[PDB]
Amino acid sequence: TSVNERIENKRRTALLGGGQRRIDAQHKRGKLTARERISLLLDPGSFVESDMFVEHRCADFGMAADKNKFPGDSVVTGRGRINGRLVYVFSQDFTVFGGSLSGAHAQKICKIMDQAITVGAPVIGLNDSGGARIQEGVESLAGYADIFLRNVTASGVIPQISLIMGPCAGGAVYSPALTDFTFMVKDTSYLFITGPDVVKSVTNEDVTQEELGGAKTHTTMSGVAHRAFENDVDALCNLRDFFNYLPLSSQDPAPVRECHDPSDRLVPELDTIVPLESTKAYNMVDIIHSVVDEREFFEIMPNYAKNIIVGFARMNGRTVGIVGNQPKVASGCLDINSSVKGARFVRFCDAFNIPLITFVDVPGFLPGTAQEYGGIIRHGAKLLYAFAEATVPKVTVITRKAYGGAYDVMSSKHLCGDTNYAWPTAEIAVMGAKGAVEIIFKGHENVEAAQAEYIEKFANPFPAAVRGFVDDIIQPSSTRARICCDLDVLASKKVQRPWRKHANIPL
Amino acid sequence: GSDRTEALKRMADALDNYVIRGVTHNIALLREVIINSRFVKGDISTKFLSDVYPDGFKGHMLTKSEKNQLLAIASSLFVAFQLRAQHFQEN
Ligand SMILES: O=CCCCC[C@@H]1SC[C@@H]2NC(=O)N[C@@H]21
Repeated sequence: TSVNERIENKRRTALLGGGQRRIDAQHKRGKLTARERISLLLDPGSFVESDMFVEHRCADFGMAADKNKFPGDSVVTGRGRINGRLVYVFSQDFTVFGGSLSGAHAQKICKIMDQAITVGAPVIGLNDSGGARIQEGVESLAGYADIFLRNVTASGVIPQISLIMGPCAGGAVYSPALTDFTFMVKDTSYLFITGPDVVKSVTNEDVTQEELGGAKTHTTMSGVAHRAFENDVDALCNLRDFFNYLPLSSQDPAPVRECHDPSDRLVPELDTIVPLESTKAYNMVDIIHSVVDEREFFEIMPNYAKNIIVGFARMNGRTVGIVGNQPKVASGCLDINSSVKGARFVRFCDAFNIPLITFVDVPGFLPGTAQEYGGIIRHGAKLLYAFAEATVPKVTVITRKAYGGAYDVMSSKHLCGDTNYAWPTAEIAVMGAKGAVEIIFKGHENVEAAQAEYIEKFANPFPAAVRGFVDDIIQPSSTRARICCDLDVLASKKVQRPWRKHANIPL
Repeated sequence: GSDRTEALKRMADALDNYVIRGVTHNIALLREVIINSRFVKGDISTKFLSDVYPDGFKGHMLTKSEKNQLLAIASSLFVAFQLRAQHFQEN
């Protein structure tokens, strides 16, 4: 046959991956093939593939036989466009050697990552792989490291997104951990370093793959995944939606798109949302929905550490990050998991020039020996450092309580915040009124009159307002308008810091 | 209205223009009663709701043309959202 005909033969073979029977087996599991996933994710007719004909070079254990040669070698890589914006994508092909990672696999992934870093565009990885290709021995390990390094080199330069759509075990799990966001598909994807068999053999524990590393486990217990989706199709649609928010690189400002919601729209429904009695809770998500454009909010880790809320939204068409206390869960007290969840989100938002909006209602930190033995001190320091380090515009609104060091942590103006607002129900104090009266006036019998005077003078936002700790006390209904105005003024904020290789954040 | 028809038409229009969010509400039933051919003819009694909806209220029932109009509106809205998704500012 001529060279051309062999070219068509190779193209056709590559387009089928591991064979039609393998594709059918993949489909009966309820999973799409890599190329189908790429087709769903990218704009139609925009996918440009790279390295179609690359094949593995292993020569051991009969790996050099023609039946062991697959063009592409279990990964499809290239570039495309989402809503017209450039992106680089790789998708792992489970039908070729179970999607195991080989030298060529890592080489292709590294090529696309280098291209993306060179031009400054995000990287999306659809992960479905058993693990390292044992037949290539140490070679596979090297490839993994080659990926890891690039991830670390790309951190804070271009956004990186991982979507776990199948089995993922061993060292391969670490690359998604190094990316900015990880999404999981329910019932068909899992993450764990060691499989259930080794767990049973070593620790005598009985567990299934779903229990060990299922999407629910990593979205509700381990705090490893950020979102879980029902299907591949649903996951890909939501992935496009989410990608619409991010900037292409750290050299670009926060994306601003066409907006129809007026920036001065009033929100009268917030004037009575906060109950007067501090013993009743409300839903901060309602406030967030009311304030943001079109009531649209993309929440991150919605089912993990629910006492805090983090997500993406738009104000006047500009992407913003939302962080808020949730009084509806555990009184809105901070703790370990919530601290970590807020801290990493804040750091990501700051790294890519996304302004931050914070809603503060926090009585303090969760007490108990479990929190202390778990290292609550360093975990809370994580969030405090995250707010203190950020140089993007920061807008804070206090709805109800802000007590003790929790007030400092939640982007207090003393952390070089930009604008801080207090609703009429705000309470900035060192601690509760009863405890403060107990400490201050203890040893005096006329406790009642002193306590009444103390509550009249201090159980309100006046102590902070008179000192300038809050820029103003605003009617809740105007909240949105105020915020929008500020975000227009602060778009050109620039801050000078001392030079350093990097900081040393608590871990 | 100046006559019964004008009053019933302005009502139907008013019920379609009424925004209520955060609770469920009876506007769908009210709107269906007002346009019902018995109600419009004045063929009504204290049993009207039980006679007109014996099985229960299932909401409006679309005629082929109404279904096509609804589908077209939904498709246009979907396409409009998709199109607005592509309108970034200059980079
Ligand atoms: O039983 C109630 C008396 C003590 C409650 C103090 C609460 S627990 C949540 C918050 N964090 C603190 O450190 N104190 C308050």
